[PDB]
Amino acid sequence: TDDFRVLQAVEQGSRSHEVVPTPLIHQISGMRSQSGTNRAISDLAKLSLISKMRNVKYDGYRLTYNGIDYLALKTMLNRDTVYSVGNTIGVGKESDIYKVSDKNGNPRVMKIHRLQGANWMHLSRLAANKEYQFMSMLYSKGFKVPEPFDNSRHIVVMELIEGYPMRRLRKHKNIPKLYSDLMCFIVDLANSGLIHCDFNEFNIMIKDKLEDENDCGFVVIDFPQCISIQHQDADYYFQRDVDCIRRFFKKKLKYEPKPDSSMLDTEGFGD
Amino acid sequence: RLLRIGNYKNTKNRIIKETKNEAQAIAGDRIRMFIRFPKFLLEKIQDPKQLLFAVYGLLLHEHKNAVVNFSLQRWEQYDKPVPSQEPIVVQYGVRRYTIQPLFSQGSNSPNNVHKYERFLHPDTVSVATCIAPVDFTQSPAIFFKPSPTDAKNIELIGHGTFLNADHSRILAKRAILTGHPFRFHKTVVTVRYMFFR
RNA sequence: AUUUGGACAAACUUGGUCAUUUAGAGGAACUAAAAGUCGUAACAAGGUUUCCGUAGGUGAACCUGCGGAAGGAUCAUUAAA
RNA sequence: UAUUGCUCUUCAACGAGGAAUUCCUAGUAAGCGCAAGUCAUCAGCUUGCGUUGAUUACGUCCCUGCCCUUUGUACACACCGC
RNA sequence: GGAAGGGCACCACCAGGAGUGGAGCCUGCGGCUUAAUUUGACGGGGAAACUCACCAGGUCCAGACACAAUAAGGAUUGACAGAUUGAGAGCUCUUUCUUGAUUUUGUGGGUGGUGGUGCAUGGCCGUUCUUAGUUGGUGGAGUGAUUUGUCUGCUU
RNA sequence: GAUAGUGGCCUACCAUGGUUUCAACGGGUAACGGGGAAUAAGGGUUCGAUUCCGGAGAGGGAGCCUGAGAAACGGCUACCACAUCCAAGGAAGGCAGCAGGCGCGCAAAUUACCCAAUCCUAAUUCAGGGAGGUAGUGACAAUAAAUAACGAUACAGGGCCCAUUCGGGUCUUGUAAUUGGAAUGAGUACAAUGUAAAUACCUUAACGAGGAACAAUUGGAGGGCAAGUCUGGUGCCAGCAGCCGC
Repeated sequence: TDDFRVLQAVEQGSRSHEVVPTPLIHQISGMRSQSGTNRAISDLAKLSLISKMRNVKYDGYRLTYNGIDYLALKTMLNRDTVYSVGNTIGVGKESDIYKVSDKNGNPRVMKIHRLQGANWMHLSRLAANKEYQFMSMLYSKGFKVPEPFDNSRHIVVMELIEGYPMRRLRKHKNIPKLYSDLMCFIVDLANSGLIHCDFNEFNIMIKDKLEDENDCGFVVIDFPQCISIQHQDADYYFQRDVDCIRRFFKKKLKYEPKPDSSMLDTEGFGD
Repeated sequence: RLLRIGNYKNTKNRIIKETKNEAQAIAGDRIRMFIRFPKFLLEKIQDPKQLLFAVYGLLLHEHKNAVVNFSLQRWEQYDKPVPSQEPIVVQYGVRRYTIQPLFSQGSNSPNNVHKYERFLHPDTVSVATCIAPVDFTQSPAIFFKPSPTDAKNIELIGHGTFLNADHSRILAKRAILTGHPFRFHKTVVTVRYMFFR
């Protein structure tokens, strides 16, 4: 409790100034002697959790990406989250995705964000908060999407979903209803006011419950591509979504549309 | 099955206040006292002008056990060792009880967790932690070891004080597992003879 | 021995006043090498010419009238040498 | 758990490929093979060689950064609400 | 000082070219698994033996000198063939016998430092800042600290 | 009038004066005044209950007898406050004198000896004197100054001149709980001196040290400020404490 509290205090000793000198980490902690502060900073620096910037007549301490997530783990110790860390499935551009587990033993997904001194951390924070709010907007509207657990300042911990992408999915039996689904869902996107331009094969994720009841769903992860309908180029974005669905269903599922697909002028009488 | 008094000093002073409230006959009086006294102990009733026969009053629940803590400093020129397991008779208050006390170090713990020593520490003051009935006066204590070999039937180990009726003061034995770092690929080191399985 | 009247005048009582030693009893407030709770702790940050007098409303704070001070960073541009 | 080479047969995903990513101005790119070291056997490993041989710049600091400087400065550490 | 200005670069952008990430497979890392998947961040780390640094086992050879015993009718060390011997190789005792104090056992300061990590000294393969603007000698003026050199301009 | 005696000292009758920023009057004092004490180049600052002089008081007030002299406390009377004995009727009391006790507090000595000094009192050379002197207790201060001094050896040096080398002596160190012969008081004590009697001092027969114990302590060793670049433990009572602190 206590060491994590003092590490939270020097976390709160970051939102005061720029690159923090040694005596501010001495005094913001407010600890007893030279021992705790100096040996803690040395434990940080040897684990690369802190770095020394010595700009003339001026010692200072430079926090890298390492010595933050513990506090996030402490922030997630508060919010009942992950206990065990590490299984690499997917190293993305603006996040690194890991498979983790709680005290309860259910596996979850840990997207750490790495987008120094304040701005790498803070822009990872803005990215995590923005994606968490977009996930909140999608789940509040009712879109079938993974359920968010938390957004530990810059690391998003969410659920794991049993799905595999459509590139390894040959076909299903109810192909025209799947086409009506992947038309009406982009219709629902235009009724939300947004167009997800990367509506590709690798986006769409299908969970598979049974083979008799047919009670399943979908997962759509296109977050840095959703564009409002008011922008300059949304017409052929919508048409690229529709036509990628149609060209995939012609190439893979060998299905041509008997009803005509919706245009942007069709969906202008929507939202 | 121990009597757990929360704070010794305040409850002690309050029970002293209760006793001064309940002083039925004050100092300076003469009393015909009738004490409950069995038949078989009449054989030690001695001539009272020939043997000293004092009568000392007690307080509330000084008869009930607690985990009580005594101070102890070693007697001077007493270089003989004594473990935390020998029976040793303790004079506190007026009562001289045979006690097997746990020898601990009284250095202040925030969680009230202390070490267990095997023997008495030869240099500084230790604490005797033991299941024993309580004192309410913080009396001087004197520790000894009954021996008919000496002139007196007493070998003085030291002296001390009834410190506390504290049950949160708990003890722990350390065991160290030791090995020699034989060969140095300086960071990743092969250490030899610590564990065997 | 006793006794009249005087001045000297110790003291005593009665009140009323301050100045206190107290005891008790009534209340109020300050603290924790005390321990747990919610409020803004585990929360965001924000204001930033600075003051002086006076008046007002205030709120966790502080602002607005009237008049002074600089204890505030004079460039250029007319002439001179 | 086939070093590898040869013969016949079995003939899968894969209908020019997403978010994103790399290198590059003339014999250069690209395509191609060969030779030399790894070599007891084989390369999809590395290096040199030669054959065929484009498009398009010859501009820019707009992105990416890298520096080089100029100096408005340290509030030389001030008040607070907290 | 989170001022602005130039380079000047296809590890930057525009004109494009070949592309990767799309399919299968080769190959390097991480993860899992194990008894081991040896170990680093191409390691000349190409690969059944070796290389092997890792596992399952089976084994030799330890240990100097001193020092108390033990003796050539025997301490023992070796050339052996058979009983061996489990997967292989060792190992023990029956002779044919060399035996010859090399003794054997158990110890005492440490030979062994082919057990090593630290202190100094000298010094070195890849080096690299492959110093593309700076230094100091003074001057002077300023208690110190400092000014100039190290600049208005123009130019490479 | 009263007094020893002037004097509002008091009384009768008259006036309406007297003091004051040059500080009256009131208030405070952990204020007896002075000779003096401590400390400084000078000038000053602060103490003076306390050995000499003067004042005042004898639990608090008051009043008085005697006498040249007292508003006297080791004289009286009354009140107030304490307090003693008692056969309950009565009767005695003042240590801010010398000793001594309680209380109080950081804080302060013996219920000893003596009039031999120095003086004083009386009817007086003689008697008397806790005035005073003497001794005890006494680290209040102050003066003087034991806890060692010489040799020889070696060994290690250094220096002086002769060194060509040895060695020829002059010193001075260091050690060696190595050795030698000396000196003497602390202490004990015949005696004598001392003194009223003693104790002590000054003398002195006879003892009295290698002194591995006739054993010198108190505070320090970052800087101020002389002294550690030393070792161990600590580093859960510890970077700590006139100041700064690492």
